[PDB]
Amino acid sequence: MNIDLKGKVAVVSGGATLIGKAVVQALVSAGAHVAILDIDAKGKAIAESFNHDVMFIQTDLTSDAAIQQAVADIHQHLGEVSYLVNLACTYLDDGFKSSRQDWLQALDINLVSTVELSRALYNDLKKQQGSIVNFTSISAKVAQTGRWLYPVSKAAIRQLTQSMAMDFAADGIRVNSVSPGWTWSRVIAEVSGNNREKADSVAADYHLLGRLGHPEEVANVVLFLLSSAASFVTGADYAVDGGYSVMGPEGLQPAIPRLA
Amino acid sequence: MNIDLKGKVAVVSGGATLIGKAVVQALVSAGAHVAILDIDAKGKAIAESFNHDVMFIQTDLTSDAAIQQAVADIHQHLGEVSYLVNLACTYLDDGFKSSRQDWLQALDINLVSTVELSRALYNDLKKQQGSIVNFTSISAKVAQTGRWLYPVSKAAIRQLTQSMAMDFAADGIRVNSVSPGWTWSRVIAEVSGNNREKADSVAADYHLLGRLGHPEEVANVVLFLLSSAASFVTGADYAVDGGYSVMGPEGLQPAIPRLA
Amino acid sequence: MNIDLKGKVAVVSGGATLIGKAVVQALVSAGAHVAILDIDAKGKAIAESFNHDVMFIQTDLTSDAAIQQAVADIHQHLGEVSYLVNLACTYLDDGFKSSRQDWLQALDINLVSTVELSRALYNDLKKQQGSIVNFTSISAKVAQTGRWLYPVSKAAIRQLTQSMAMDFAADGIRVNSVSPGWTWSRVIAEVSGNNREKADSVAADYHLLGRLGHPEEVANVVLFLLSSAASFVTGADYAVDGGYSVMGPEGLQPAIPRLA
Amino acid sequence: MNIDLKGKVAVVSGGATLIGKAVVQALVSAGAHVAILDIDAKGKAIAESFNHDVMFIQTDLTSDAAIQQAVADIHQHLGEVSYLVNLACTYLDDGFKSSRQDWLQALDINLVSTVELSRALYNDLKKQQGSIVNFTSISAKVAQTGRWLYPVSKAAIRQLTQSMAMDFAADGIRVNSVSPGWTWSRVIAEVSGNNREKADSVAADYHLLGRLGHPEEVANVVLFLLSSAASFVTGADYAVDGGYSVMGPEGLQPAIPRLA
Repeated sequence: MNIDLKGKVAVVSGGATLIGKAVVQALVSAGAHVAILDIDAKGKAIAESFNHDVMFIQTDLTSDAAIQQAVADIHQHLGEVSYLVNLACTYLDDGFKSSRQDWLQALDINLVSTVELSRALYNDLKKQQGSIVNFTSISAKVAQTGRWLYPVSKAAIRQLTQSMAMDFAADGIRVNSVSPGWTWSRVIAEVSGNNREKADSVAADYHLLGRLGHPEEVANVVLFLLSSAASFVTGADYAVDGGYSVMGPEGLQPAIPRLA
Repeated sequence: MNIDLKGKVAVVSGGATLIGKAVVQALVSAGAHVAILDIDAKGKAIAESFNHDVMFIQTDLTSDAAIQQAVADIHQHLGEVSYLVNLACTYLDDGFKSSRQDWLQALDINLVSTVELSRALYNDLKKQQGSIVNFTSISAKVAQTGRWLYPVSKAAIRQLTQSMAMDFAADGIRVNSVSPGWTWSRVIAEVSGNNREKADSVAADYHLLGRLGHPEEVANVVLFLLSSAASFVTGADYAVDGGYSVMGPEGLQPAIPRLA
Repeated sequence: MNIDLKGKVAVVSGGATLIGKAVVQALVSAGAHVAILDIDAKGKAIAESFNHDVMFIQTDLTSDAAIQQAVADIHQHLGEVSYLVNLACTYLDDGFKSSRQDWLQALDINLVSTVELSRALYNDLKKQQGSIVNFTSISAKVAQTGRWLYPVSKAAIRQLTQSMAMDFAADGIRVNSVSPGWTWSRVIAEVSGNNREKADSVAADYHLLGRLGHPEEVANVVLFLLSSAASFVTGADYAVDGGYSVMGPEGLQPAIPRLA
Repeated sequence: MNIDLKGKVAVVSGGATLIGKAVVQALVSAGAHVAILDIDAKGKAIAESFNHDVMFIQTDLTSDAAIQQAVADIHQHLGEVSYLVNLACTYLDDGFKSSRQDWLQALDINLVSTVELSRALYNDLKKQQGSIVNFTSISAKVAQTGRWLYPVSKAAIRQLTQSMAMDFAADGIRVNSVSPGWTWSRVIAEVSGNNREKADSVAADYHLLGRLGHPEEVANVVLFLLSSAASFVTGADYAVDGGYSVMGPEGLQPAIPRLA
């Protein structure tokens, strides 16, 4: 995976997550400069890890003014943007117990802000004829007990990816989505006791490949779709879930024998 | 389609539309008492045609107080609710031009309000072990130039229908969705000059059956899902689109010959 | 579910199964005459159960001559056909171990014969402007360990339903598919020891409604799609799986807590 | 797209097509040795252009003996196989007019032969822990007037890809599918008069990116899935259709204004 994006500028919302950092590292390795937009303060340490190749701009993407200031800062230090990876999300989700206020807050963060960040960067993507990668999930294709806000948000991102692709094609902009499964996480690393081999064995029941996915494995699909190798890929959903989405409630274990 | 729902009470949000009116008539014909919830005043005339079996309650479903008051009125005049048909929607939609405020307004009406209305009626549906029918569209499965808010909202309804089905199954409540195509509407009647055969001639290009759908044809599918005949149907999306969703950009005309 | 199909003639392939008999009973109750085409000899006892309302014709649907003779017999005793329910299938399936010969045999029975039976009856369905119901499964939407031939066959039936719908619409024929989950079976009844409550509890892990589906519940969806109430439904897949297809490998039980 | 597959051996059925040729070049450029299997003699000229790195073996994949002989020749000249790209297909397709014999012939070539070729190479892929790429189409997700056999065959390939992924995962083999749209082909070049801009002008109505896809653009997606960058991708369908599959019968043009 030795893609060349020398001189290009990329924007990565929600870059403080393990997936985010892997996407940032993948872009830097390809020669691109990256601007990390996030509300989490740990993004600053990630940006400093790459020195002048990556910049961190703490941004509340629900604030239109914060987005305009972030794009102004990107223009001042880095330049015109070619790639946008919308990875920002909230895990505010209590299913039926979540309130109307929680719903609108989660939708604003997970969905509406993706439109505003794309709009603030549109003239850049139009001039650069760039590409956009949004993030769906296996939760956008299936129901999970007790989780409403994030699955519905991700199912909405999936449709937004298609409508953006259609209405952005005239300007030469490609828009796709990436659908990962269970990926090694900061939250999983803490609840597991930083025990990967046990967390992998728990995940084996839901992934044909028998483990959690690595952030790097997700980042590879993001870079491919951003690169010109995917020059005829737009509006598509690229699954990187180790086979999660090919299975149903029976999993990968036989079910008929239980009847006897 | 001679189902018996005598004595059962149904609630139909967005009942002032042609679809709503057909669903109301279908339920009344089946012996049910109906409460019409809508922000449009044309619902008042619809309820009066059925005398004491149908009630109209002008309701802004984005107002929690309005929902509580609407359920209180249903309790006083009709009683415990068995069926909820979530048909309320807004067509506030300017594609990419729609603002952040427009996004949240459309999501509040189309999606979040469905949750609050379901929550206010949940104890009724649980005691009656009723069924819920949400409304998706052909727009939830495909992209349409210049239309973002309504397609994305309906794509979100599809996932909400699945998560509602899962978390409501334990209480014996079935939740499904209906996906219609181009159906004869008030808006089509005005742009058409109340010319149905002319509007049918345009829609033939997008429906295998060569016309717009009738509101009654949609209501038939709604009534089936509400009835006990659909007793093993939950979490499903039932298409009533005259073949719209089996086609792609080529339509129903050959395309290869055009290359010669 | 009190549909009126008085005087109409229906054809039910594979009518010897429990689903088949329920579909036959549903049609008779609606006033239709039914011809059961099947290779199983137990269909004769089913036909005699309805006396002159149902006729049995032992037919090897892989034999073109057998199909022509069956349609000739239907014309002699019953008349012009209005409804065709393609329920015939084989469970010849050993996954990767199944041979090329097994593959072509299963595809011929499950898929190709559906085309020939439809072709032999086409002029009837064209004159009567009838409807066709094919049978998919939850296995057409998901992978099941050790089962290749039947899932692939059913996934192919799903596409065939769409292509038939498109190319049959000009003649006023509607074509749809029905996708059931685990339904109480002859095979399940024997391996379970005719113990339904235990078989239901095993199936609860894969169906939101917590049991196997009843053949009658599947038959209701078949009759609806055949009837004129579904007059704007063509090319659609109507799920009657109790919520099986909304779930993934996590089922309906929490999965995050296992990580701790 | 600078992947290193030095020393690895790949097999490409149906390698005489433009897609096949692009996939062969992509693999050779990545350092792999390639065996071209095809019934078309034009594959012989393709292999000779790469000298000793690419081999051509004229093979009727419906003949079990031909497959065993083809694997024997691969073993003698190149060695153990790591990658299998199932691209062989037939366009024998007359829609409803196709006969039972035509159906089984098309299914044998398009679908069943993929199983036999995979079975003959399985021990290689298991020892090498390789990956398999099957070919679906935009025709597997939508109906096209007058075309049954190829759309249904490809819809069956999609499910086979999922069941292969599940039952091959235990052995470390990844299986995915690629779904292209209208791609520049030999057949299009002949009806087009070898006029690409004219063929592009027709395809713009069905692809958001306004042209036919290049064979290389499809090959890029095939190469990614074969490579270790897709190490958490199994059982997925990767669309490379220029936005074809996000559209419905309305295409990318507004349709509501037509009603006025």
